[PDB]
Amino acid sequence: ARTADFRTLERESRFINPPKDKSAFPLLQEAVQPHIGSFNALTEGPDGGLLNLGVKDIGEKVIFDGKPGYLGNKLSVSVEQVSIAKPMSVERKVYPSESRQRLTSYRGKLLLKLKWSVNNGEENLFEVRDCGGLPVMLQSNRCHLNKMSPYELVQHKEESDEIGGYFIVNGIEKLIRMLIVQRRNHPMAIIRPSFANRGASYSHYGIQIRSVRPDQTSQTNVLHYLNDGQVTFRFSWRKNEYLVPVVMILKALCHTSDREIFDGIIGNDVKDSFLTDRLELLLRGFKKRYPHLQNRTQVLQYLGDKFRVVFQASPDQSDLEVGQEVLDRIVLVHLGKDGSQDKFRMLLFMIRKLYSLVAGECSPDNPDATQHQEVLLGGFLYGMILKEKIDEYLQNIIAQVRMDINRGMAINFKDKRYMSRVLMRVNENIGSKMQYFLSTGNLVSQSGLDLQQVSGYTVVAEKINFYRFISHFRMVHRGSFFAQLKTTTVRKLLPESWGFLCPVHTPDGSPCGLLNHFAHKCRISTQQSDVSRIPSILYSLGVAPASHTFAAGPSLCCVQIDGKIIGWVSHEQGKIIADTLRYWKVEGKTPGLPIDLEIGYVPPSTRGQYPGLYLFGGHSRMLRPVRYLPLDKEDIVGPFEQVYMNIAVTPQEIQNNVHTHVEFTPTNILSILANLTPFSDFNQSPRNMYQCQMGKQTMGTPGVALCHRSDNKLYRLQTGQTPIVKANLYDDYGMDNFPNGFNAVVAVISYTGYDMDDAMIINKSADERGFGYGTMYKTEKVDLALNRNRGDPITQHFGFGNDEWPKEWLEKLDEDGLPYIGTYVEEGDPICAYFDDTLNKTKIKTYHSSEPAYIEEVNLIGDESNKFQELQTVSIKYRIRRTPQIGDKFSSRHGQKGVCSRKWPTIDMPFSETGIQPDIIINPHAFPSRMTIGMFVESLAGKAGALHGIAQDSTPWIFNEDDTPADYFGEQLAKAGYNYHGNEPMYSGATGEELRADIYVGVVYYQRLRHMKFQVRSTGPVTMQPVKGRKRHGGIRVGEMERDALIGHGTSFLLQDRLLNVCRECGSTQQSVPRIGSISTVCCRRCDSQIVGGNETTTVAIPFVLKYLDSELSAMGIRLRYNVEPK
Amino acid sequence: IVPVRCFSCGKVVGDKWESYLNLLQEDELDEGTALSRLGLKRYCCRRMILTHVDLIEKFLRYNPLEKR
Amino acid sequence: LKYICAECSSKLSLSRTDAVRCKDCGHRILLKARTKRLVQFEAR
RNA sequence: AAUCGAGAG
Ligand SMILES: [Zn+2]
Ligand SMILES: [Zn+2]
Ligand SMILES: [Zn+2]
Repeated sequence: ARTADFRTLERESRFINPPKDKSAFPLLQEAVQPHIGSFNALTEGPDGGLLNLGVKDIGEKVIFDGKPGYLGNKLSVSVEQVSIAKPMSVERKVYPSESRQRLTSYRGKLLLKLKWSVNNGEENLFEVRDCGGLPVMLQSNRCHLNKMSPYELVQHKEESDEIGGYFIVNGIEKLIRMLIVQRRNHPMAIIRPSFANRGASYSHYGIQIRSVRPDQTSQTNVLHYLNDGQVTFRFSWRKNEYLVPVVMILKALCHTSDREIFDGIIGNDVKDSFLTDRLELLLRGFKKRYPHLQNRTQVLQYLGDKFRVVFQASPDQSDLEVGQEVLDRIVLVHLGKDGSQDKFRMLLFMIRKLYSLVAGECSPDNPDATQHQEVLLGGFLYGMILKEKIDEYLQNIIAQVRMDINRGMAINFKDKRYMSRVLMRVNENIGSKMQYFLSTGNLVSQSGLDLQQVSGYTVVAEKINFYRFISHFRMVHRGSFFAQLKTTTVRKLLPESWGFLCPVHTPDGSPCGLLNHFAHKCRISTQQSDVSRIPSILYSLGVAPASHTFAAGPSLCCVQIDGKIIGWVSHEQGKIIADTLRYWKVEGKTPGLPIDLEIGYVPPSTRGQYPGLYLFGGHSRMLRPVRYLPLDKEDIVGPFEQVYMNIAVTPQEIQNNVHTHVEFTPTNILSILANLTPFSDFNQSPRNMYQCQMGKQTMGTPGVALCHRSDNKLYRLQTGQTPIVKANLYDDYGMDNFPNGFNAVVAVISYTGYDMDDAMIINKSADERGFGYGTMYKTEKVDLALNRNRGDPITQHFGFGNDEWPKEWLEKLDEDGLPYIGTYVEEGDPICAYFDDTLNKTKIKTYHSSEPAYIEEVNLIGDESNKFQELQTVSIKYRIRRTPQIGDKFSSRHGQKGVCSRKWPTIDMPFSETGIQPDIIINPHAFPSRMTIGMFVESLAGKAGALHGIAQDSTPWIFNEDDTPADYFGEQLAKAGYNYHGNEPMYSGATGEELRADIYVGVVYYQRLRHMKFQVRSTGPVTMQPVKGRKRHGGIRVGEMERDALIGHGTSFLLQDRLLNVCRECGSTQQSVPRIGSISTVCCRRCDSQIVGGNETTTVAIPFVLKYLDSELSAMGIRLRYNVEPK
Repeated sequence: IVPVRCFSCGKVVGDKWESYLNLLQEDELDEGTALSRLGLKRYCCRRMILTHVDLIEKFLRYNPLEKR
Repeated sequence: LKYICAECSSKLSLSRTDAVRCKDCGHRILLKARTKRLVQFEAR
C-alpha cells in the first residue's frame, strides 16, 4: 500500500517504554562499530588483544651491574600483561555522566605487571605496578555500559539510545579522528621528485611498503633507485633515517649465494639485457665495495657494529646478535620473526618491480588513490601510543638505574626494597599523559609511528545537532600536512572512491576535498581474519610453491597473502584462481576463507599496473557489501578489489558477461546525512554539499538527557516534527528520536519585495504562535581553588554574612549558598557570593555576559579525593531563549539558506482561497541560479502528504523519467481536489484583490541555524588606540584598504577623522614640571628660566602612537631630524 | 509539547493530540480518516497533528526528583 | 531542606561541612532544588 | 598577552 509511514504508534510506544531487549534500529550500532571494534580488539583478541602482544614484543631492555670479561648482573626488565579497571572506589562502580556533571575525566585504571630478571632465569621478581588511569571509551569493553538494554541506559541517566566512541576527558567528550594512510603489506611504486632531490644520482623512482607488525605497528621501508645503477634500501629508526645498500640486506637475511639472487630477480629472462646488466652492476658494486664481508655471519657482525648506538644496543650484545635483531625488527616487519626466508623472498620481488618501474613495464601507483589508501582506526592509534609510552617508561627506569650506578653506587639488583626505591623515583602517570594526549592532540613519541602529522588527532566532537554528532564518527582525514599543501590534484574526487567515501558530504572552504566521510553501510574490519588455512587451500589449486621453483617478473602472476609470497602461476590460471576463490568465499561451507576477504587480481596490462594475484586478510581495510550475481548472496568488496570488478549500479542495467555484482539499494554509496536530503538527484551538487554542511550547523535536538549534560553550548530546539517528505532510512536510522526543523507552509512568491538575493520573510503571527523557539543552554565552572594549592585551605568560601555587604543582592543572590534556580539574570547580576577572610569580607561574581538569561540548573561538584573541605566548586547552567528575530538564518534541506528579512504582519500577508496564510516566503528568483528542483518537489509532495495524511518518501533513484515525481504527486493532488501543479490561487493582503497568477504554495521542511553580532562604541576602553573585541566594548580597525578607499575618494578630512580625532629647538620629550606656584614649563634636557634645559616647546597636534614610536627609536638608538614646523 | 495553536491558521489543536492517539490506536483507522473525524480540513492545521514528535515521553523519564 | 541528592534523590541540608556526603548515598554530587519564589513573566 | 581549534562573511 503506502510507500512510507510515520509509525506514530511505534514511536510513542518506544518513547514511553524503552526496550529491555536488543535496541531498535541496529544500523546506528553498526555505524559507530569501527571505534568500538578497535577498542575491543585492543584487549579482546585471541591472545591479550593487541596490548598484550605489543607489550610482549616491546623488547628486553637490559642494563648491567658494575660488579668486578664479566661486568656484573643484568636487569632484563620486561612486561607481562596489561589489565582492565573500569570502576572507581569499599569498591563501587562508576557510570558515565559522572565527570560529566563533575566536569572531569571518565578514566579507568591501568594495571601493569613487569619482570626483574637479574639474569637468565635465576631471580624473577614479578610485581603489579599500575600506572595512573586510562581514559576508557564509552560503550566499549572497558565501560560499565558495555552491553546494556536501552531501558537500563535510561535508568542510568543515559540517553535512551546512546552510542559513542568519544572519550570523556575534563567533561569535554573528545574523540580520536580517523586517519587514512598507505596500505599494510603491499609494495607500491612512487615517482615523486623528492626521491631524486634526496641527493645526487637519486632518481624519481622507488618502491615503498608500509609494513605493520602483528600489533599494528607501522614501519616504512623505501627502496630509492640511484642513477648510477645501484639500489639503496632506506628505512628510519627513532626520529632520524639510516640508509644501507640493498644487496647487503639480501645477503644478511639468509645464507644464500649471488646466482640464487640472479634467479630471484630474473627468472627465465636471461635474454633480457637491461635487467641483466643492471643486476651485474649491482653485484659487482657490492663485491668491490665490501670484499671482506664474505661470510653471512661476517655481514651480520658488520651490520651489528654499524648499528650499535643506532638501536640503543646493550654493551653485552654480540655483533651477530645485534645484526640479527635489527634485520628482524626494522625490515619487512610484517613477516615477523623466523620469516627471514620469506623476507629474502619479498625483496627479490620488490626489486624486480623497481626495475620494472625503471624500464617502464609497470605504471606507478597513486599514493592518494583509494586503491592503495587505508584507514587506521582510533583504537589502533590508542594502542600504538600506549605501547610507545610503556616502552618509554621501561627506558626511563633503565635510565634511573643508570644514574644510580653512575652516582649512587648503592645497588643490589636483587632487593625488593631496591626495586621500590627505583620505582618510587620514576613517573607512573601513563594514564595522565594519555589524558593529555586526548586533550591536546599533540603527539609526542620517539619512533614517530611512521606517521606524518604532529599536532592534532582529537576533535572536540561537539553535539550541536545529532547530525553533526553522528557525523563526527564517520569523518576520515587525509592529513594536516596535506592541508598545508597547496596542490589541487590531491583534492580530486577519484572514481576509485566509489562505494566507500561519500561523493557529496564534504565541508566547503579551506578543508574542502580533505574531510571525506565514509558512505553509510561501509564497515571497517577491525579484526584479523582466519588467514591460517588460506595458503593450504591455495596450494590445492594449480600453483607452485614460492621456494621449489624460481620465477619472477610481471610475466608471471605472483600470488601472496598479506605480504607473504607463496606462489607463482600464469595470468590465465591466476584469473581462474581468483574466480574460484570468489566462488568459495561467497558460497560459504569452507572452514577458511572469511567472507570479508579482500582479494584483488590485477590482470597483465600493457604498460599498466604491476600484475599478480593478491589476498588481504587485513586488520583495518575498508569493506563494502554488494550482491553477487552467480549466487545472489551478500558479498564484501574492498577498494583495491573493486577497481577490476564489473559492478552494476542497478539490477536493471546488468548486461551480459560484463557484470558479476550489483550493489543493491544504490543509495548505499552515500553519507548518512546525504541520504537524509530529499530528492538529492534533482538538485545541484554544490547545493547538496551546502545542505550537508548546513545540516551540521542546525539548531538541533542534542538529546533528551539534557537535564544533566553540563556543557558549554547546546542549542536546543523546543519543538520539532518529522518530515512529511522524509527520505526512507530516516526512520531506519532512528533519526526520528532526534527530530529537528519544522514543516512550514512555504509559498514560492515574490510578493513583499524584501527578499531578492536570499532573504526570506516569516509570518509574524506564525512566529508569535512559536514557529521556532530554539533555546541556548550554557554552563560555566565557578570555583575558588584555582589558586589554592594542596596543603593551603583558602580563607574564602561560599556564602556571605557578618559583613556590611551591599543590600539588594538578595534579589536573586538570595540564599545561604547560591542564587535561586528560577531567576532572570541581567548583566552584572550577582552570580554567586563567597565570603572571604583574606579581605575579611564577602565578594561576588558578576554575570559578565551579553544577553540576560535564566538559571536552568545549579549543581554541586565534590572533589574526587576525600577533600571534604567546604566544596569550593560549583557548576551552573544558563538558559537562553532564542526567539527568531530578523536576520536569523533559516534554511531548507537543499542549501537554500537565507535570513529572516522581516516579520511580515499576518493581515498584510497574502492569503489563499482556503484562508491559510503562508508562514515562510521565499523569492522565486533564487531557483534559476541555485537550480534546486528538489525544493519544488518537496513542496509538492509535502502538500500531497499533508492532505492525504500519508508520509511521502524521498529516496534518490526511485523515479525514472517515465515515473516523473511531478506527475506522481500531481495525481495525488488532483485526486485530493487541489491544483495539479500546486498553483493555489491567492489574494493579496493589502489591496485584497486576486493576484495575477496562481501562487506555488506547499509544505517543506525548514531548519533553523545558530548563526544569530551587532557592536557599537563611542568612548571607553583603549598605544592609546581602542581595544580589540566585540565583547570587550572595542572598536573596529580601519584597514589599509579602508585607508586607500579614503584616499581614492580624495576625502582628506574624512581620512583624518578616521585616523585621528613638541621640542621646538631639538625637533625630536620633557616638560611640565611646575615647582611651587608657577605654571607648568619646559625643562627639556635634550635642549629656573631654562635650567641646563631649554624653554622652547609648545603644544602640537599629533597621534599618540608617535610618542611610543619615539621612545622605541630612542631605545633603538636611532634619531632623525624631525623638522618641527614653526609657529 | 503539542503545539497549542495552529502556526499558520490558528485553529486550536492542543486538545486534539490525545483524541488523535485514541482514534488511531483504539479504533483501527488511517491518519487521513483520523484527522477527518477529528475535524481538521486545511493542511495548515493537519500538520501539527500528523507530524509531531512527542518528545516529552522520552524527554521526561529522566526525572531528578524520583528514585530510579 | 534543599540540595537534592541527584543519585538517591533525597532532600537534605548542609552544615558548612561534608557537602559531598549524601547521608543515604555519599555521592559527591549534589543538585539544588527550586523553591517557592515569585517569578514575573511575559506570556509573549 | 600569545598559540591552537571551530568557524562566518
Ligand atoms: Zn630640546
Ligand atoms: Zn490552521
Ligand atoms: Zn543519595
